[PDB]
Amino acid sequence: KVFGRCELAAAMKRHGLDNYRGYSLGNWVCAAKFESNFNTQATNRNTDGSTDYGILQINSRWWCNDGRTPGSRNLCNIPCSALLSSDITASVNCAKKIVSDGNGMNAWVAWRNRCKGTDVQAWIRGCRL
Ligand SMILES: [Cl-]
Ligand code: NA
Repeated sequence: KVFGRCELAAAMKRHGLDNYRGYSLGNWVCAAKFESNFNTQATNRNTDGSTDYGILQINSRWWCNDGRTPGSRNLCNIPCSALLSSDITASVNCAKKIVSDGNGMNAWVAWRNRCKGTDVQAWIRGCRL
């Protein structure tokens, strides 16, 4: 599913991401934009042979089982394919573990490089939330 900006903001607020660990809704939408272009089906292979999955490009090296990343953890205890669903529940719950693990939203390179220190509130401007 390819979300609208405001549709995704609204889906994310309902799943408890608005200000989760001090990160305003704008941050999560900005990261989804540059990670996946708001496409739940987004996949990308890493140089190490791990794969990034879904709206927030969650990595098979640490977070999900794709059965092809040797010596990887499944710290969200899910198949990576659950992260590609039009239901973002599995992606949101897993992102809550990731942003709690000590590095906050710096775990997402696109956030660090494209969202951090920008006006992120711009990403939810005009949305009915
Ligand atoms: Cl933090
Ligand atoms: Na894994």
